[PDB]
Amino acid sequence: TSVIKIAVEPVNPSELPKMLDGLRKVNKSYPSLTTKVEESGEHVILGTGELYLDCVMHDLRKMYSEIDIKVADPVVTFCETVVETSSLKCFAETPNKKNKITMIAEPLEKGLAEDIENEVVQITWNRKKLGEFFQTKYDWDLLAARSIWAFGPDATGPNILVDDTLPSEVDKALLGSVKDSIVQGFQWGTREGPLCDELIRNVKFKILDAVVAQEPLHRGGGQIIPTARRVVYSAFLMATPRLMEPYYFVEVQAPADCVSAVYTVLARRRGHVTQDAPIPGSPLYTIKAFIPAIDSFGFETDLRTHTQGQAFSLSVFHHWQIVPGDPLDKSIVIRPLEPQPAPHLAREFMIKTRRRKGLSEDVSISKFFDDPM
Amino acid sequence: DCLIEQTHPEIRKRYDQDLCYTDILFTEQERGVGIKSTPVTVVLPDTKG
Amino acid sequence: KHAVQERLAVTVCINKIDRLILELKLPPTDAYYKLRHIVDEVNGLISMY
Amino acid sequence: LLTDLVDDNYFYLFDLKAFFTSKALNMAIPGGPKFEPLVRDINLQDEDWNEFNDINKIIIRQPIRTEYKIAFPYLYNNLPHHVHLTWYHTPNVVFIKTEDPDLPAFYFDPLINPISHRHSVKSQEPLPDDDEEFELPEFVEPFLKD
RNA sequence: UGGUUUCUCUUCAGAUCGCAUAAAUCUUUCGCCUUUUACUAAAGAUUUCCGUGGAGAGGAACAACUCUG
Repeated sequence: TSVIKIAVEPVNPSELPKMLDGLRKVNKSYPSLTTKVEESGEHVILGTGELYLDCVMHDLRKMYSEIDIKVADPVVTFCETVVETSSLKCFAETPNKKNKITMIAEPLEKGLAEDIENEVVQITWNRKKLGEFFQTKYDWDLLAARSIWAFGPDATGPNILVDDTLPSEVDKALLGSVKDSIVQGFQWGTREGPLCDELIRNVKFKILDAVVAQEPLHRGGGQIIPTARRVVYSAFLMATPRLMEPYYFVEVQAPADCVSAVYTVLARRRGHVTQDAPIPGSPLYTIKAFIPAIDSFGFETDLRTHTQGQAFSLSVFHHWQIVPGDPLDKSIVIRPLEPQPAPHLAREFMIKTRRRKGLSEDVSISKFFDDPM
Repeated sequence: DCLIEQTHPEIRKRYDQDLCYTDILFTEQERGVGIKSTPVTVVLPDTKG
Repeated sequence: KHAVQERLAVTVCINKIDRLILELKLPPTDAYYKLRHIVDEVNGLISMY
Repeated sequence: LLTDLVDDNYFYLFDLKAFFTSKALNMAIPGGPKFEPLVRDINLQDEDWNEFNDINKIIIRQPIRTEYKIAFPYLYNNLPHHVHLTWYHTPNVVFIKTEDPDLPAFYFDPLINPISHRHSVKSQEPLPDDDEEFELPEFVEPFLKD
């Protein structure tokens, strides 16, 4: 996954389609370069590593488009995960004043999120095959596993809702489960995050009870899909969320004379040394470790600088982990320059994510989607 | 490049510098990492060949 | 992990074999023990899919 | 009177192609050049707080030093001009030199991490492939004259 | 097929011709500036000098030792 995201804008603002045509041609050359135009008008470019983004900026500025395009400092793509379970049930409202679907939010297990992200379980598989993995890996009830809802965005994101807290023959008016209205709601609501407009991950939406209309052509048929998206955004806000920063796998090779310099460099960037062991054959020992991608910029350049040029590191993609703090937490005055390693980083990350639209400043407006009743 | 020098009679091998013919981009020759795959079709004989 | 998941073939090739002699000065009896350590690790990593 | 160890000591901050990025981007390497002036005239202060380069909309987890902009200049320096690229990732060409000429020609050096097991196979008994290859005769000289 | 050297003179050099590297001039830039030359170094291209590379021409030393094939 292209976790690194660097914005690009031309120097002269009159050369706007010239940079737009160059970003289209650069998207055809590199496969992983997915140029997503943000809602704030800033043309973003998703990248893998520092050498990948520098090679993409080399052709876009010198070969694909002859225009001086200014590029800012990159930033890693965050996540929107519910750490704890739900605190109170939701109460949505259809514009026809007929439907009201309630859904609680609970996180998934560690093995369930890793298996769904690796495309092990299949939505096209049979219901008995989905129940066997849920009884073995998750060890849940057979009634809830037999009537599980759809997955997250594009049937690949680990956001499998639970449409089986209600009984099967409860209403059965429109669909009876997550088939038509709640299926498109969990597929579209998990894309745009209510926390910092990121991707939702590891959030099982337990639909407790819902209200349907007897005449779907008379009442709101397609109006429940934006109504469920407001209920899905209210569920993540009412479950104590936490933004998840990505990790980068670093395997640096170095001799034994320069070994503590690799440990000192990772300590400045808050990296945990996983396994350090001498490789057989070559006298250069291997040191595989983890590094957060939000502070891994120039880590390969810093590992070669401090170790007298006798080291070399490569950044590979790694699964995500929750950053400390909470974006909905208040009383955390973030500094504008030179931030702290204090655990109030989630409030600073949500304010830094406000460069695009959506989750702007004063992000405590989640009660507008989660009004009490 | 060693398969090209075995197939083609283009003797321009590693006299002083390398002879990386697969890296066609100019940034791949300056940086030395290569940022584009290049398909090569040649006639490599087997033992019977 | 990417090649075995795509249901393709696999064939290892220990390239740069001149570094084991001209750059390490390893004895030939220990070189076969090191080359068997690569083929055991490559076949051991191939036993995932 | 020589200081030749590898081609990777002077690679990242003293290579001759690396100083072209130090002169064109007008950013000195800490120790390499003698602070050559800028090629053009416009140095900085083009805009104070633009909508693209705002100080509030940036997560400064680590500062971008001058050594970072000399390595990958296109991803860090806004609008470069005639930047020569550096050569990336010189290989581990480390060689175990002989301490004294009493050891033989090819010798397992003590400054080498050895192979621990080397007994993964179970061939204490003679293998059945040896009896299968027992009908494979050989009487010629080996591949080189020993 | 048959010659190791050395010194003179006739071209093109787009190879780090130079694994290292000087001065002057021209067109633009900065700092001092008080008349000017001697000035500081950033960009580009024009000479001079320190030198060199293949290929025919003429002398000297064993060209005969017999070199590759």
